[PDB]
Amino acid sequence: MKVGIDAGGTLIKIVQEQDNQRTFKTELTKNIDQVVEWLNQQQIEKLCLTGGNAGVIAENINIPAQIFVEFDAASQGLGILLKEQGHDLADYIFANVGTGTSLHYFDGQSQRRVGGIGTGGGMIQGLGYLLSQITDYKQLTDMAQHGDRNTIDLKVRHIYKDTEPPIPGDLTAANFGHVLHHLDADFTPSNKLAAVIGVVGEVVTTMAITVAREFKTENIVYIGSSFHNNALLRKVVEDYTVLRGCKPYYVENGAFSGAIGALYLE
Amino acid sequence: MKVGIDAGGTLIKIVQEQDRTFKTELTKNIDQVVEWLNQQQIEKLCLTGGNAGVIAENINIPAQIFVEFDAASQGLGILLKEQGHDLADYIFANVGTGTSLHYFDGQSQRRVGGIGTGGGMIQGLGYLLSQITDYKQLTDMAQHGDRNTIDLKVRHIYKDTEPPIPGDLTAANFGHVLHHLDADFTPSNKLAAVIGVVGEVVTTMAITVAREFKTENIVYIGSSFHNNALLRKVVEDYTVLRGCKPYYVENGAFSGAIGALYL
Ligand SMILES: Nc1ncnc2c1ncn2[C@@H]1O[C@H](COP(=O)(O)OP(=O)(O)O)[C@@H](O)[C@H]1O
Ligand SMILES: Nc1ncnc2c1ncn2[C@@H]1O[C@H](COP(=O)(O)OP(=O)(O)O)[C@@H](O)[C@H]1O
Ligand SMILES: COCCCCCNC(=O)CCNC(=O)[C@H](O)C(C)(C)C
Ligand SMILES: COCCCCCNC(=O)CCNC(=O)[C@H](O)C(C)(C)C
Repeated sequence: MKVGIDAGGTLIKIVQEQDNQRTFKTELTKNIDQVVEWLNQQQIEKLCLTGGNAGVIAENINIPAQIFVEFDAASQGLGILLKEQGHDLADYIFANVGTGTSLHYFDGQSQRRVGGIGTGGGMIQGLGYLLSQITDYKQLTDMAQHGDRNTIDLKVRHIYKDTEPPIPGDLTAANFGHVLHHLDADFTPSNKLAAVIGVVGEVVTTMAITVAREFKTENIVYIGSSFHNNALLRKVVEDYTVLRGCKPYYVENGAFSGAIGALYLE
Repeated sequence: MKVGIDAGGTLIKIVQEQDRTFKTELTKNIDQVVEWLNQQQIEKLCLTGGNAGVIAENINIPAQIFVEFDAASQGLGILLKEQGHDLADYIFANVGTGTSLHYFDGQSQRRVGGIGTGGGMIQGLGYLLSQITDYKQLTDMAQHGDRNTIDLKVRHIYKDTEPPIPGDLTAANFGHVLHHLDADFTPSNKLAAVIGVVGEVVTTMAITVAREFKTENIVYIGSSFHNNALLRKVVEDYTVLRGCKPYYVENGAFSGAIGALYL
């Protein structure tokens, strides 16, 4: 058994490999203690680590472990999964949408971090909590799928009324920009949660299409756990990427890219 | 008397020249602006922005209408020169109800992006997190707010481990909320975090296109800065951290109204 772990701020991603049979496992970072305990019981041929909490794991385990930088690990695991799933992309931006978001340009051989932003999954949970008092992730994200953004968000055509706008009128002009025109409306947790995701989705995508243009690629690969159980977040990201003339790609087990990469390095 | 008006989604910016007067009125009160205009003797009336059409239809005199991007660019160059800046090139980030970003190459401008994180989000999300609707009050309240229990930093995730980017960077806006559920989230802290996120998104976008178009100059404008020192500081600090020069402009929010006049 060989093992790769991407110990992030919110989720611990574990890949076990055994005779080319692969296991994909998630555990909360909150429960890192139980991950360490599990590890100490196992017969492990090779253990590779990455992410911010790799150190916490490495210190509390009884066996050696190689530790890799998460940007390189994610890039390598993602290329392994892109190949396996029939994509041969000469180059691409990838947007690792986790607790926060890191953006990368892969030129065909290697990656470079070209930006990042703190709009990501951690904001969906945290701001989500402030607007709804829901702490359970599944519940939070389910509820948001049932949401309407029209009373909350302001569109380019809302500002330009009956004039020809100088950019497409369906574009979001101001996230939460309509709230003050609907104070005679009672803002439901679904609507509000849909608008949190709405803004997170549009910020990530905008950043991604911008660096796609800068590094002269049309391919944008979206990964990270922020997409699990959140179809609304995919749709927002997908629709807008397309609107901007770029190809969006999701990846089966994209959130484990870092755990896989750690396995297939050095 | 000549008049330029930038009728935005939230604020109507009026410049009167009689030779300069700078006046603001709420877009909600556009009716009173139209009434004021119909009483006046105006040699030339130039209009720009989204609500220009609403004004133009309800007035009882002619009016040239310009596209806001070209107007803002022209007015801003006038103000830059007047205030002693000779910038060969620059990004400008018009931070209004929403945010539009531009690259000025020394002779003309081009829109290189935009985002819906801006002043409208400060007000709107601000309202949702505090039930304050008054802008002055909302922004005053945010000013000494503390973000540390709300935002998550690179070093919080890389707890005792060398991070691969600077550890003081915000990693996740609102990303700490779930680690402080025992804590009272006060309206100031929460409002400081709204502005925090809006400031960091605008700046990130602006420094990114600054790099792309190989300029180190970033000029920030729009009314979103008025009575919000915290929003300037967040934007300013991070721009500097990224190796770019931030610039604010006296009456930068009127750039569009001025530009309409001189086109
Ligand atoms: N089971 C879950 N519990 C909490 N968050 C989840 C879960 N599944 C998906 N998420 C979302 O994914 C995010 C974590 O993404 P991930 O890419 O694993 O980031 P990190 O590597 O920083 O832990 C969370 O902030 C949340 O939005
Ligand atoms: N007196 C005010 N009333 C309402 N909003 C204000 C005021 N002063 C500043 N603001 C802020 O300015 C933003 C509008 O910026 P502005 O550049 O005037 O854009 P627009 O052209 O879309 O009206 C508002 O969204 C709000 O954040
Ligand atoms: C003081 O903060 C200035 C604003 C910084 C905002 C930009 N922040 C970032 O680029 C970090 C975003 N987050 C990430 O990249 C990821 O969550 C990691 C795990 C930190 C890599
Ligand atoms: C359907 O949603 C599209 C995703 C949001 C895309 C980006 N939004 C924008 O570029 C609009 C930002 N707003 C602005 O530039 C200004 O407020 C104007 C006045 C509308 C020009």
